[PDB]
Amino acid sequence: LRPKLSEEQQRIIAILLDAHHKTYDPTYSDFCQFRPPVRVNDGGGSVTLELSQLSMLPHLADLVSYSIQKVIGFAKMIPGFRDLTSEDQIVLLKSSAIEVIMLRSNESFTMDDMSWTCGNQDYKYRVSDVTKAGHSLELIEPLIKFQVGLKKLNLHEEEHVLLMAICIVSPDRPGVQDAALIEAIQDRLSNTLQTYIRCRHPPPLLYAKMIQKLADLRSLNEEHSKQYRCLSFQPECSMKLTPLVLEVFG
Ligand SMILES: CCC(CC)(c1ccc(CC[C@H](O)C(C)(C)C)c(C)c1)c1ccc(OC[C@@H](O)CCC(=O)O)c(C)c1
Repeated sequence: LRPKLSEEQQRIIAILLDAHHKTYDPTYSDFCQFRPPVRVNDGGGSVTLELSQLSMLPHLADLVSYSIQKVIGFAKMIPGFRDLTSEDQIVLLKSSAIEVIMLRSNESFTMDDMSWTCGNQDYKYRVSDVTKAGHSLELIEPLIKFQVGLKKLNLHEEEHVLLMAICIVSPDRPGVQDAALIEAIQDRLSNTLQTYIRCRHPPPLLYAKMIQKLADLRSLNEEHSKQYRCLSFQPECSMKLTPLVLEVFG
């Protein structure tokens, strides 16, 4: 059966598209405001050198912090998110932050060269930049695998916004209180997505592939958290971060 999108589901799609359009700048016009990228000699990707310099960390922390602000803005516009308690809203935002960042970064990701192209060459990010921020291959390899896999799905903007919203409003996050209300909000979103795929996505399993991407995001989140922990041990690392990054990850 291919039921039609209800007027409510059409309203949800319109709200989420409008939310993304208001919170995502496809021109990357604010990037010149961040602390500048620094790309030092590190041809070998030396762990000792990367930790001593953390050359790309001030820029990447400003980029992530900026992205988190946009995610907070987007989440506030998800139908039903404001009905949740502010304690639950915060638990959901903190727990999903890195996952939504990985999802939203897909829009600038390019399979042409496996980079995130954000305007000029200074804002063309690669694997080597994440290593320059003190991260290891245990995070980077699955991260690129994820970007390619997601890119290959060729999601409609409607599916992309629905996927980010479903990611945020997850009832299975540690510390949530009203899991039942969260699940009801997510089910409303999930039903919209499944109905949308069946009636709007032309052929040539997409919903199941999008659900697997959410499971892939949990693993990446766990790996990122382990790496953030190592990075936090580096003396004076907090100066290279932001108050928002320190709260979300620390
Ligand atoms: C450079 C790659 C990547 C990929 C997800 C990234 C960047 C940095 C890191 C280290 C993070 C560190 O562990 C800590 C927490 C700061 C300490 C990692 C692991 C991946 C990245 C690329 C582009 C990005 O955004 C482009 C657009 O979407 C931005 C506009 C908008 O979102 O609205 C963002 C957000 C991130």
